[PDB]
Amino acid sequence: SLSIIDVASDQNLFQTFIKEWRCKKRFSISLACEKIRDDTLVVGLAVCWGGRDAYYFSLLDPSLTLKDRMWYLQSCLRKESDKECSVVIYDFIQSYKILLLSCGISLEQSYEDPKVACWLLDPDSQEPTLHSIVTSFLPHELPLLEGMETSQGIQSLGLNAGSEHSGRYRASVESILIFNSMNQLNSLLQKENLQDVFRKVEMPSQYCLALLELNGIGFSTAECESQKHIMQAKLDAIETQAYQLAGHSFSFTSSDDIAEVLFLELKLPPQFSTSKDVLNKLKALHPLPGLILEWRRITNAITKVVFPLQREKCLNPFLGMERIYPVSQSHTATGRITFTEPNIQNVPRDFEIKMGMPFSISMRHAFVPFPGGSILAADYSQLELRILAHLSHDRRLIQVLNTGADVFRSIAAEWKMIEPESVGDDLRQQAKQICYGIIYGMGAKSLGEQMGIKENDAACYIDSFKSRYTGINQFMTETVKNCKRDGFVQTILGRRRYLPGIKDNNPYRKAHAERQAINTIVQGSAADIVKIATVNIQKQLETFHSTFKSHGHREGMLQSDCPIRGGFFILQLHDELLYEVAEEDVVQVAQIVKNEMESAVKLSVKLKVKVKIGASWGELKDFDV
DNA sequence: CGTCCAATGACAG
DNA sequence: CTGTCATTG
Ligand SMILES: Nc1nc2c(ncn2[C@H]2CC[C@@H](COP(=O)(O)OP(=O)(O)OP(=O)(O)O)O2)c(=O)[nH]1
Ligand SMILES: [Mg+2]
Repeated sequence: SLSIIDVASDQNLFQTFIKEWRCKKRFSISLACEKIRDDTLVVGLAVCWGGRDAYYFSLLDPSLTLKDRMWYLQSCLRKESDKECSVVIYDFIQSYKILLLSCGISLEQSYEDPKVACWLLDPDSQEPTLHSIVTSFLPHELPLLEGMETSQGIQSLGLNAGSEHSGRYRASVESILIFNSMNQLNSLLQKENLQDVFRKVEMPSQYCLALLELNGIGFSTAECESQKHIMQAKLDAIETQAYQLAGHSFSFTSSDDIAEVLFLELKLPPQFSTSKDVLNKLKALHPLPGLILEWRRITNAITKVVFPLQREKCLNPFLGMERIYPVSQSHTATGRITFTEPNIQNVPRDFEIKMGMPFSISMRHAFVPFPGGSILAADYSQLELRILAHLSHDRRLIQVLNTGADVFRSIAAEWKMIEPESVGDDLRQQAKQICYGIIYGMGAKSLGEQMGIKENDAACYIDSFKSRYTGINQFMTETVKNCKRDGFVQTILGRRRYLPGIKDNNPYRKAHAERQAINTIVQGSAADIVKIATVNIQKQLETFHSTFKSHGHREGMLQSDCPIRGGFFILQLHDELLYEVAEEDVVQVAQIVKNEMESAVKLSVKLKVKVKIGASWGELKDFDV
């Protein structure tokens, strides 16, 4: 019927509690909540190391100690030294968010997060939940959980549906279930060789993501509003520039309204459709195909970018700047990582604009460091190419990549017209899109589409690039056959993605899976290099400088009862690693970042890392030896 | 019938 | 509760 334990009886009950507790290696933790949402109100933690029994930690109801219990908890939760044990919570970064921000406890020990492992098994799996995992892993214990009906986040986060069950209850059941289940998961991960990949690689990534997510990133409303008004200027100015030819009662937002002037005064339609075709006209025709380009681009640049940023911004009083907080995600098929409260990965790229008298705007420039600080960005120079260069062992690609200069500029130079340089960015970007497309086996006609040429001609260009590099095609067909013989591919770490569709009869599913093996292997392995580089960087930064960890630990300082120095994790652009650092340590931080990124793992070529540095989100790059 | 890859979101019935 | 289109990587 029932087994749970409130731990308070005078002293001795709690005393033998901590006395057993201190001794144990593997153990489980979960917390719970009530109301008032940041929040400092947390009912209490709960701990279970196994069995039907479960232990609760409050914040019937007796009394001796008050702050004492909290000291005991702190002492218990970290790694005195030389003593190495692991700890599990359903999700991680937000529970750690709570422990650090709400109660001011910085948990530091070895970590295991069951949902991340769940993902490590099946990257294609959708967002595991407590019921999902206790269903799939710990069968015999499950029915109890159905008394609640909440599965999304932890049992604290499930406070509403649990509200009738809420209390020590949710935290305890979550604790014990998570423990037995994670013993099952760890068992399955060791049943493969993923465990090394799990505990010694990706959990640290979850951690680094967490202290990032506590850091946030800095923002400037003055710049945001300045460029806002600039975009308004181009908005209305392009409105009148547009309706200078005719205009008839127009507004751009309605495509049926566009159909008037579009289908009337031009008449070239090869509901009807919108995008691809008008890009096709963007190449050749001057009379306002591209007016729709600049307009629609401005529109996406404002309604889907300026607004959520300028909305969910918060301020860090500890700084005196306002900052915005993304969310750690993972759970990609490749193993790459994303962020959503907003997603600032996709933040728009700088582009030129006309009113000589031109102008240019950067939506992203609105991102600023703290007043004393500066922004350090570490870019990998064509990394995925270096990985593929490594596995195919095509010596030619190696030698081409060990030499030329932003080879995309060279491709554009010989392509749309011959210019040595003065290649515009969205041209370089289109060419990049195109080329990276070719490598993964873009279909001949679509390639002919983005380049603007005829099918069979483009196909002859594809056959041409096969002819240029044979190691690529070798490795390609080889890995296809291997994914047939296995039914999965494997990223360098030994994490493997399961492709069901490779063995399928239907030719589209078979084709999509064909390219999919390729991209999952190369990009997946890329994201693994990036992860290792991150956790390495932060791991050195941790002990190498004694100040403290992240801006959240400040709020931890206030709730625990100053200068600004360090460098702090901000963002990842997937081949880029994004830091803000006080302008003291910038050189030290730079060498450390460069070093750890290149020291991630050694391979057939060196991975050159461009390190850009400077004020805000736009920058200059040089370092000398 | 749909043949670059991986992400995130508004939009529509 | 699905597939498009916009951007980035
Ligand atoms: N398949 C594909 N991959 C892309 C595309 N854009 C970016 N990527 C991948 C390849 C490398 C990684 C970073 O791309 P970048 O835009 O940085 O290109 P890069 O190779 O890094 O050069 P640079 O960073 O100097 O622009 O993301 C694209 O349009 N298609
Ligand atoms: Mg790059």
